[PDB]
Amino acid sequence: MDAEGLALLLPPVTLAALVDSWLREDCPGLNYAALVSGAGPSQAALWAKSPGVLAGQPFFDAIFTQLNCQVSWFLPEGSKLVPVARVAEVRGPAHCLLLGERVALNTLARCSGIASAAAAAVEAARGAGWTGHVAGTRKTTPGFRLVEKYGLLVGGAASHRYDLGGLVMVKDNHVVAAGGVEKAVRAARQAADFTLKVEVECSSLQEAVQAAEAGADLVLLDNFKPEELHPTATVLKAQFPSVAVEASGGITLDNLPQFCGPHIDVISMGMLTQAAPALDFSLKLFAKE
Amino acid sequence: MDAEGLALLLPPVTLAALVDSWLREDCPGLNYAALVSGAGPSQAALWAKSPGVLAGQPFFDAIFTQLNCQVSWFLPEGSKLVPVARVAEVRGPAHCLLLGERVALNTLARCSGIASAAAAAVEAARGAGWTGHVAGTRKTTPGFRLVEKYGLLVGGAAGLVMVKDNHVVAAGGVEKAVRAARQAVEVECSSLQEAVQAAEAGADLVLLDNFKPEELHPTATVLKAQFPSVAVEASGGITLDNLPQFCGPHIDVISMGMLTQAAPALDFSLKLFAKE
Amino acid sequence: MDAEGLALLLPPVTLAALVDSWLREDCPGLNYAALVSGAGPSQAALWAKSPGVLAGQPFFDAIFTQLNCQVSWFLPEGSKLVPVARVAEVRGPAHCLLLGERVALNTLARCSGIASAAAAAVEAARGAGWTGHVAGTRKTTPGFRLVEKYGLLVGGAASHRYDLGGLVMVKDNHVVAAGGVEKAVRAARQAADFTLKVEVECSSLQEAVQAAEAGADLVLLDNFKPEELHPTATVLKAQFPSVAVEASGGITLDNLPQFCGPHIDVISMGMLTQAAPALDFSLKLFAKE
Amino acid sequence: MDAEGLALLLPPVTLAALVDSWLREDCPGLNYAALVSGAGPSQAALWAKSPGVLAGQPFFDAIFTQLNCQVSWFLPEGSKLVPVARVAEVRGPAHCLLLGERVALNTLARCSGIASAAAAAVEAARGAGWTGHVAGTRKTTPGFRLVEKYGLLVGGAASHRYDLGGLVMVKDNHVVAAGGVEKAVRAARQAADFTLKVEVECSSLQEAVQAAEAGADLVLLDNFKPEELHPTATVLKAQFPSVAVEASGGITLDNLPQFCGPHIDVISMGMLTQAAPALDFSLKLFAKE
Amino acid sequence: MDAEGLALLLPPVTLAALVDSWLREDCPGLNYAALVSGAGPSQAALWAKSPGVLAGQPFFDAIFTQLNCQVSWFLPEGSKLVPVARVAEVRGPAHCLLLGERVALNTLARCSGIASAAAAAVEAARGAGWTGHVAGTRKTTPGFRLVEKYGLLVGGAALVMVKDNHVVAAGGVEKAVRAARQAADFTLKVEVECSSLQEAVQAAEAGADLVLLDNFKPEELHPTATVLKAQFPSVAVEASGGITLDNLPQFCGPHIDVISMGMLTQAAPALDFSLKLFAKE
Amino acid sequence: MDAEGLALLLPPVTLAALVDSWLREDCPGLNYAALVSGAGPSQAALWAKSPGVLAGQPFFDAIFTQLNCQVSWFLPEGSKLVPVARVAEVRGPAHCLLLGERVALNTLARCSGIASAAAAAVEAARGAGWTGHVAGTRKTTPGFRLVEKYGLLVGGAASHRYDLGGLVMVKDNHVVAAGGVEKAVRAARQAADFTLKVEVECSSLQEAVQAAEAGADLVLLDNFKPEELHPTATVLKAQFPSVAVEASGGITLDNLPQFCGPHIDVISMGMLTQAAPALDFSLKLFAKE
Repeated sequence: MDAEGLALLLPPVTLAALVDSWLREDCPGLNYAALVSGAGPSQAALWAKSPGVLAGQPFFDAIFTQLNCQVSWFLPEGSKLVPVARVAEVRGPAHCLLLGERVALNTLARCSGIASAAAAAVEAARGAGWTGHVAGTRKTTPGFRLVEKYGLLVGGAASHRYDLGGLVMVKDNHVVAAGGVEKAVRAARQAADFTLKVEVECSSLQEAVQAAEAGADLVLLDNFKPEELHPTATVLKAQFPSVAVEASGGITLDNLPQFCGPHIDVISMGMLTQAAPALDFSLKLFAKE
Repeated sequence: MDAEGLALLLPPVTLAALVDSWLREDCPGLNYAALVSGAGPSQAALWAKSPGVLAGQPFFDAIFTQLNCQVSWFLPEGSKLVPVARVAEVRGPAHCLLLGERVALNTLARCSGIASAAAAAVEAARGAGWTGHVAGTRKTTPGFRLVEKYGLLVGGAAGLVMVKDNHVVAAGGVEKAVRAARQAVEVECSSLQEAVQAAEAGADLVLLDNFKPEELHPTATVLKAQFPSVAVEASGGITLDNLPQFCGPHIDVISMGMLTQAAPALDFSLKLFAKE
Repeated sequence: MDAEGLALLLPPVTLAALVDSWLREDCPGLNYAALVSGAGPSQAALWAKSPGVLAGQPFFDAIFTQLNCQVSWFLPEGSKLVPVARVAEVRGPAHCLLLGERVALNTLARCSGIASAAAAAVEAARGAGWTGHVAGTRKTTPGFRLVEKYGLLVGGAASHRYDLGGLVMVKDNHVVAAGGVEKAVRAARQAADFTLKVEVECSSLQEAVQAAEAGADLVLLDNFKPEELHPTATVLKAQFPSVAVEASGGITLDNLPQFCGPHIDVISMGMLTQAAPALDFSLKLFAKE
Repeated sequence: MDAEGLALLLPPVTLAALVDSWLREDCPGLNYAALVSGAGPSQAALWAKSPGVLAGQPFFDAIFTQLNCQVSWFLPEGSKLVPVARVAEVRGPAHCLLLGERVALNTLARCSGIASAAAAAVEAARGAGWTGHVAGTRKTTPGFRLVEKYGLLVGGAASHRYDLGGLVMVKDNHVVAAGGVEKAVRAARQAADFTLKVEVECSSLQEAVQAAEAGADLVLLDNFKPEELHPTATVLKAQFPSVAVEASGGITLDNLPQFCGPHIDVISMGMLTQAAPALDFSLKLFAKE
Repeated sequence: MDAEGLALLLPPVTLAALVDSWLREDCPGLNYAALVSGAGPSQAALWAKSPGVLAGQPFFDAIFTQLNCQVSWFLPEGSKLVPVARVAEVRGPAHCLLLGERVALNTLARCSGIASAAAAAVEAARGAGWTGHVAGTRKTTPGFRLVEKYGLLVGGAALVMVKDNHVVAAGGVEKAVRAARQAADFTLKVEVECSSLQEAVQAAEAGADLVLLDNFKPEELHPTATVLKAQFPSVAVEASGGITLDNLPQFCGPHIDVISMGMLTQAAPALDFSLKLFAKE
Repeated sequence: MDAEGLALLLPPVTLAALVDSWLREDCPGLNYAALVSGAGPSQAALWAKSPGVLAGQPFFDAIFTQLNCQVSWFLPEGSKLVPVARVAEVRGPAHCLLLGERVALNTLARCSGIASAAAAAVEAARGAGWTGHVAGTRKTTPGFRLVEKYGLLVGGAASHRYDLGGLVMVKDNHVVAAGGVEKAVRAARQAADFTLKVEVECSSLQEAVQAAEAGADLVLLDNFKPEELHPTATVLKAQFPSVAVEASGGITLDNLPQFCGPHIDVISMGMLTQAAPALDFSLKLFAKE
């Protein structure tokens, strides 16, 4: 919960190995920019030039540690950013400093952007007194999910149980191939041999209702209109009481009030990751000394 | 250059290693959802719900190929997409189709989204009467460059070693630095004197960063009059809105950051439609 | 649950990568024995010389497929093996068959041995009238996790709330790090508001009660003797019906009925993976000219 | 032979990549446990709750060194383990200690179980006055051979010719493929212009003699009963005194004295790796911060 | 051209990953040789027993650093070696020292044998008055590109290339280069292999920066390029194929700008090095 | 022996991984060259422009089999090549065929040059009435070791003595680390309970006689002039043991006959892999129907 203790969430080995691949991706051969740089001791200042939330310090750190550079932060992880802010200093050999600059900035930029979009969107949820949770989707970038998931958590959103946990989602496609929703749900509880929580993706009011009577614990109301969403939700908590309702599909920071309803527990926003602009950063080398 | 023959731009072996990496990332553990759906033959339709350019077919196929699934495309690669269009059909064992579903869609969503974004950058520069080429930057998602650069290519967007303004500060002076790269270029700048100096001891290109449109053409003018051999690039704060203001009589390339940093993904989905 | 339908659980790409690394581990140099054997087409019989459950056909297949060989099974995945049974036939070039013999047999032997031990434990507990569930532990051979999980499943063992990823496991060591159970459970609940499955591992009746009071959804009773376990479960279910009681530590196939009890939900057995002797299989050719 | 220089056998870079992959397998995603425990400096005690031999210090060390943790040993590698013995201390940040607990414990359990089984068998053949040597087999767990070979050696089992120097192993499948042992052994020697060591697996006294008259250097007497094993080895040693006699198949620690004999050189026991119970070890924190 | 800052060309993380697979390749199983030697602190001397250019220091250092050993270099990267020269000292446990020997000596041998041959050819072409660059090719050992590309660089050697087979597969020397600029967008340069002047003027017409004239004989090669550098001035012309240390003067000419030789990587003897333990603890 | 069936020695999964890494190294980024050629069914012919021995078909095939192309060979593996020779043709999509050109040619060139140099050295030493064997060494290119060791075998040099000869090598760096050849040879023997051959590497006549007195089976005479080698070798007969003599050190084709002597049993030439010029091959497209 506390934004700063969350650095402890990232597993050191797979994070080291994930930063290793990125470094390899970007310089596959001889680095001629080093020959201009020299290997003289140097320093750079990291300027944040965008409003938002700051997230991604552990990835930033690990990248420069791999190049045996050191980094000193003046804002914590989760600080509000007010443009043109000194956030950090980086020290090490010039050529290693400039090797790690792209990857590092690029990583911080998008991580912060997704924390920033997430923060905005939870401030919109409390704005309309809504007392459910804002969540992300699995609509992440192949190869980059550790970073994006961390951003959502920093900016206050939540990883869906999809990998924050494990709930056996049934998508319509599951429903289609299983032969209807009832079949797919006992096949969903066939496997897990305990009080499981099963969730169904539902595109229409009829689908939602069959799913609940089939005994699902969450109903996902996908790509509904606010007009038809709340009537659908109200019935399904007159159906069963423990059935949570989740809303995804076409939800944006502006029109999110329209989805915050008396009768929705969760809102998943695909744009937290698919549409979030990257925060603007730059690493300007200050002195050589 | 064919709207649809650039799928050949990808080396097959590196593609399968990239795909394989993505798939093991997604489902390390056992796949219980496979039991829900079973292994019966199946088909799904790829639907495009956004406007834009289509991009990333080769990654899409390599995913499903690695899973023993075949793919029929109904549009060329790089064709335009007007919403709720049927883009393709994917066939194979139900559980293998669902296994590839999100890596494929998330991949195709971001590739198209960048290509879409490039296309708008070149169409506004084409329409605002300007010669040259619109390029991307290196502001890419780590571990995802191959996808993102292919996406620029398909969208119509645009050597030696580049020298940003930190190699200059590190090597001491622009005059000493240009040398330093040539001893074995796009020098960066924040002033006019620095852009004139940039071409010395033999330099070949320039890149102006975070300049107002009004302040750049008097810089730009004096370079065809310095040594006409060097091109001039504009960079920084170029967006879809403010694109014509940065096009100039003496601006050869315009590389923007927001075609990859601020380019929303396109809405796709994949529905199964008949199952036996 | 349907035993041939269990093959569907192995993710194909990581199954292929796993098989590939085994073969590389086993023959990285020059294969001189191929000179003795030639490449002529051949056929071999798989013989089961041990009693138990057959488990591991998907690994066996994959191994021989990367060697361009073909397997026909006579028993389905999950069968009871009655010693000296002709279980399968393997067709391909002589040298490719012998190249896969060792990794294939060692894989099949170790998986089946785990399924044989699990099936015997599921039925020992069945036989005593216990409606709880036998599960396996996380005490697995590093690198062989996927095979060993699959073996448990073919034999009837269960899968835990973990792996599914919807459970924070606070062990004794976490308690001590956190200052005690009450603080430990609260930090665990604050990992994220919404995935409230906290299991607390406990070594005394008092420790279980505090965990139950602090809001623990499961209680792992560790290394209790049967005459300590049963009273402890009985009072916990008397005062905390919604908490689930899982017992582990010290359980064998011999004493397992002693550990069944009407208030034990899950018995997880380390021996299933840590002392499950491997079954005996062999693979012989029967024509080559 | 002396068990503490045995650690010198492990190649550092291969060992590190092995430990690196095991860790990645065990925690590929976010580590919510860490927030419960924090990152304060801690100390855990390694307890040995089972009788046997203690093998695996190099793997246990490498696991924790990659998590920037330290180990102090109180017992040398190889030393006998008397139940409930305090065998090591591990110092580090709390969450890093618990990140390594499971893999380190599971690795040490297996390696020690195998060394324990080897040592019990080595000693049973020494009390019985046998001049021969007990060995393991290639019947290891895939991807884990490095630990299991090491376990065998610390327990006192011997190396084969596939370990030191070369060997062509003509298994009974190779006899059938070449069509005859004379044809199989002479194909084997064709693998080099220099003197080879060729071992033929034999299932009967007939095949043993045919193997020896064929120029076999070693003879693996697979699965004889002791009534046939001793006349066979007595014949071989008399009339082919240069031939080495190895026995394997169906050997147990109980019947091992029946397979000893003055003309058996080596006894490869498969159970040493497929029916060797892991030792029970635990890692308990004993203060934090 | 820098002299000893060329160590900085090599990207550190790619380097340790590469050295890593070299060590896992050489030592898959158990290390029985360590029981002979032990782990006592010790010290070894690197000997150069061959004349030539010394190249490969970053690889040598990387290999032994991975084994927790230390290296002291007595000669800078790029020196000429005259034999029996004492070039370095390596420090660390006895078993870790010998663990790195075979992959350390092999890498150095190849790297410095290829720098040697680059120097020998750079000199020979210099002795013929020729003022253009001597480059290597891509006929490298597979998996070893980085080490060989660095070797040539230490030795003094040096866009999209349309080989003869892209002329055939496109269907004309002419259409290949314009389908080459097609999606290249002015971003990359175009070089084209040719076996006659017909072909050469075609590719220069169509705006190809460089012409490579493959397997011409020196009579034929020199009037070719004179004629060619005239019609289109800015087209740099390269000759290659069948070029050796000895016949290199016959391939140097007023109008050749680059000479690629495949001997420089496919026929570059390794240098003789050795690593002997001394004055032990 | 039979060079045609030594393809059997190559393990298929290791071959495939090796070939993948080379393909990865050769095409790191986009292949714009592929746009010029296209993906139409075409074919090329493989031209041996150089004389020698043909070796390396399995790596050639494997490369093009990874790329979805097929190879028909007109000469068997191991055949003396006469230049102006058409050796094979290859069919596939154009861009794929040209994607495999470079790596296939470089590999076949280097393998065949190593084999050609080995065949030369074997024939030359037969021509001098010498009956020892020519062998290669482990001076092999890292990452390429398999191809070089194979080529050696194809051309008739032993590359596998330390894989198959029951042989263990005691370098003179061991002798020094162990302090005297007396204990180097004793430690080398300690590791095995079976008799093994020990080869000691000597730089002088003193070192040689001490190694034979120590019990060495082979003595490697390293870097002797021919002038000092053969007196040294004749003298060791003083031992008269089945003590073999091996010569090594700068033995090239141009000086090999001077090292052939009646008291030299093995000659190992590092230049067969360090200084073996590569054969000239080209792969030219002809028709595109």
